[PDB]
Amino acid sequence: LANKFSASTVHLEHITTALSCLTPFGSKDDVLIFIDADGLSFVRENNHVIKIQLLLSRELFMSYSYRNETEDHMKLCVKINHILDSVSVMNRNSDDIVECTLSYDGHGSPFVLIFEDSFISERVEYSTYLIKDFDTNGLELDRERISFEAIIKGEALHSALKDLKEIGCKECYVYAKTEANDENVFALISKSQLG
Amino acid sequence: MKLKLIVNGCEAPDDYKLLRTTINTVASLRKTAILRFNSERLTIISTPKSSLNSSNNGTILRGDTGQLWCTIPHDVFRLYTVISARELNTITMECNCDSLLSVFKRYDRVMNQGSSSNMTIKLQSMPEWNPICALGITFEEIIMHSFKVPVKLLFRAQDTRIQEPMINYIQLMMYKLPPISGEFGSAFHGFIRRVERYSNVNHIHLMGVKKDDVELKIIVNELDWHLEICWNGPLDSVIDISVMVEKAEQESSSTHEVIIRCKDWKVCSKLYAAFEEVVLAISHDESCVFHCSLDRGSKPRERGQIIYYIARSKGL
Repeated sequence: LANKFSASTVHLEHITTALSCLTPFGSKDDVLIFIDADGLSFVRENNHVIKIQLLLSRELFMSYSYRNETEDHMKLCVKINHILDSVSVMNRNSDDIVECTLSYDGHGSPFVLIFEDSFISERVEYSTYLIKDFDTNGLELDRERISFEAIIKGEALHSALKDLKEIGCKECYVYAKTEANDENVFALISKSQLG
Repeated sequence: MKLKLIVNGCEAPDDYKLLRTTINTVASLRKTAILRFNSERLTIISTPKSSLNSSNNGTILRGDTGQLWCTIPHDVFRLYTVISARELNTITMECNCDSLLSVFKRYDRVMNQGSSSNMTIKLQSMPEWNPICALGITFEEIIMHSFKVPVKLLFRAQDTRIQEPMINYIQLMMYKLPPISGEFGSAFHGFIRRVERYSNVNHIHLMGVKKDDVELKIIVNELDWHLEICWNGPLDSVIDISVMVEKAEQESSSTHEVIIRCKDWKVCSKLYAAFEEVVLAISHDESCVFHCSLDRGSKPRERGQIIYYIARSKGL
């Protein structure tokens, strides 16, 4: 395509999964989209205290073209509510959608999303906004001063988070300790109405 | 003023379906409908310029400008006795749509039950009450069910003021819609009704662009995000204080666009679902015409026609 960025895929699960993951950061706020040859990233921040970055690499798309030359990456800002409503209305017939294409033509142009079916194509253009002065890179891990590291199975952590949510947890404490004989202790301690 | 008509649904079901669709459309469009019984065909009109309809002031209050015209050849009725001393033995009347719709619904129920009787329609002078007469309708039910409907006859002067809208054919782009019974019929039916998924959308922008050699798009700009719905399947093109409306200059010689109301589009979708041969005509920034044609042959017979004219809801 003639656009500066154009990526098309046949797996609609990735997009809806990304929106689902971004939802907990607020149904009505801004989302930053970073585009580069490596891939496309969604970034959200809350209260200057928490940040989420979800990456979609080239491999996830059956076609991926990034023709920009002046800049190695492109930054834009959109409203999450617009995308959420548009996708919810367009994704009602999820069984029939066969292709999804994202496109962008640089600063001053909208972010274009096209759902292509067998005979019907729906094209939506999202207006873009100036990016806030706050830098997403500000909140980052100091790779040279790690206090501790741990690897956990997704299912167990998700179950623990569910349990904490169901008891109305108000404060959380991550406790990590190591001893000899390969003894390890990782725990989550919750302060809630239960105590 | 003898208007003896016999209607049978077991013979030529296409004509009965056409009549049912016509009455349903006129009932859903306006409260009252005009019936013109000529020596050759019956014309059913739903227009805001009628004496009864104009009593609602629809045009000024809600912009009810669309006009529905339906033609039924005399061959539809088993018996067609229409004798008059007017031009071409024409008799004009105005009737209420709800009563006719209820009577036809009862007839449909009786037919579905298993009866194969015929409906006799005549004009009668009711002594109970532009004199007002009654439409005596009767039919057997395997019991002689008879119902009467008020009707108001019209004069020649009143009749002549109701004239079918015409369009500038030379400045008019027509598209032959895919047949509903075809493999693409379901796809086009879904494409037409797609915009209904957005409740808050009131106006839709229809666009037609050359280069199956043309394409049709529905644009919605009432939402927080611009929306375009495109049809990529096959689609063939057929080859006082009053002032004229202002027309925006066409972007190109091969693009025709018009903005219309969503209700008119729903009516067009229903009409498209009803019939097989449908043509959509656009007069750029002027109007949209939905023409449903039913073809029957024996010496080809008369073609059943339903033409719905929709004026633009907004300027371009």
